[PDB]
Amino acid sequence: MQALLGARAKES
Amino acid sequence: EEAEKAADESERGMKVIESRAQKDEEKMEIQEIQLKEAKHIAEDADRKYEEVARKLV
Amino acid sequence: EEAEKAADESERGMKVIESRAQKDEEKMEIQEIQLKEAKHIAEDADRKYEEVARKLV
Amino acid sequence: DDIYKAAVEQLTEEQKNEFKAAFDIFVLGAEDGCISTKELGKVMRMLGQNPTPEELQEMIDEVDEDGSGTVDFDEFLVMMVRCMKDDSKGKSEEELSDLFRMFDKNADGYIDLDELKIMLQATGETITEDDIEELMKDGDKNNDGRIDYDEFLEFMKGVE
Repeated sequence: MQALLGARAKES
Repeated sequence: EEAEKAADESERGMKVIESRAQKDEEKMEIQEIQLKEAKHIAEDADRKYEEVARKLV
Repeated sequence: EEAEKAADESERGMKVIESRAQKDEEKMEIQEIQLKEAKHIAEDADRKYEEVARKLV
Repeated sequence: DDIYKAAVEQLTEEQKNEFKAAFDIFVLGAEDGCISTKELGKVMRMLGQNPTPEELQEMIDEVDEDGSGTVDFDEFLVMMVRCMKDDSKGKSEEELSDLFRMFDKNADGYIDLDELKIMLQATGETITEDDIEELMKDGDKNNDGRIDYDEFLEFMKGVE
């Protein structure tokens, strides 16, 4: 979740 | 003239491909929806199999 | 440039939708093969149903 | 699924609105807009993982609160609170025996509905004979009318 959402790293 | 023929071939191509892409997209979705159903028939086919096989057991 | 660009842009259009046709073609083949198998599984499961239904009898 | 919906309750619901937006995203690749088996495959490649039509369909079953044959949004919350290995203490022969000593208050070997009602009433939390008896059944897979210890394990399996 973190590396995928980048600046928006939110879910897990 | 050749660029326009190319415009027509790349555009016709795009349209032939859009038509093909659409045929393949529909076949994709048709086969995908029908796959889910074929899978559900397999689940049901296995399910009815199990109900009768279980009765057999 | 406009004709060639029409060809180039329509060709890019085509590349994307051809790639899409290819993705959709591969996916429909995959889904079709999987459908055939899910259906063959269902048919096999229906055959097994019948094998077990007659053997149930 | 009351464990996942309790997590829903016990956690904040703004994460649930977040999963609502994520489910709006889960219309992408969704010919249904929802998370079905195939749609769980595509939502998980949208989520990062990829369970199997058995794993996807079983998560469906594992999120089938209603039995909707899909992972609905609520079922997707269940999913997000459902796809790991965490329920701890693995209470078993040793630990559920430590427990069964009181579950089976009798010092015998059976949580009857009275043992279970007593243990529950001892929990301090609110107790119903719906609770006591549903937990009896979770026990009573052997259906002794009284939770045996094997029934106790079919009842409190992993539960902590």
